[PDB]
Amino acid sequence: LDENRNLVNMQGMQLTGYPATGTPPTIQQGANPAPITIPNTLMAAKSTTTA
Amino acid sequence: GATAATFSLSFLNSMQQNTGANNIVATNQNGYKPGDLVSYQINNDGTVVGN
Amino acid sequence: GATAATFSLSFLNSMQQNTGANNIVATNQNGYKPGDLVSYQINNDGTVVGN
Repeated sequence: LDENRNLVNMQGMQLTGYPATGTPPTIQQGANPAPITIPNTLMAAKSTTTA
Repeated sequence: GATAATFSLSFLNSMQQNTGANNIVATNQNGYKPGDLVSYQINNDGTVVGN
Repeated sequence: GATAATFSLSFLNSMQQNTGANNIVATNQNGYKPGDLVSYQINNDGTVVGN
């Protein structure tokens, strides 16, 4: 992980994968591949709907 | 001063067969306070999961 | 007796989701102190940067 916080090998190649979208987050297998990054931001609070 | 939570409570899989004394065995909810980043890992399925 | 210093602070993109305690997650200023030419490097992009 570099200062940009990306999955990078020792040469400078950006690892690609299916982006995780939706609420709650989930991985869709029909989307175009996107670079996989690990943000430092925290997830927003969730309003309870199902118990 | 926050918006009230509009949630639905379902008592799924409830059985009355005189099971010892009154008690609970399961509780499922989708409510959690936000947290800070602790660790990151990748499972054998390739999906990146953070804790 | 130096000249007066003024600066505009931006607090945008700040969330209050009750994530436990209080802690600063980002800090930055553009007012760099004067520096001395340490060295220079050449990166693969073709540019030259003096540090």
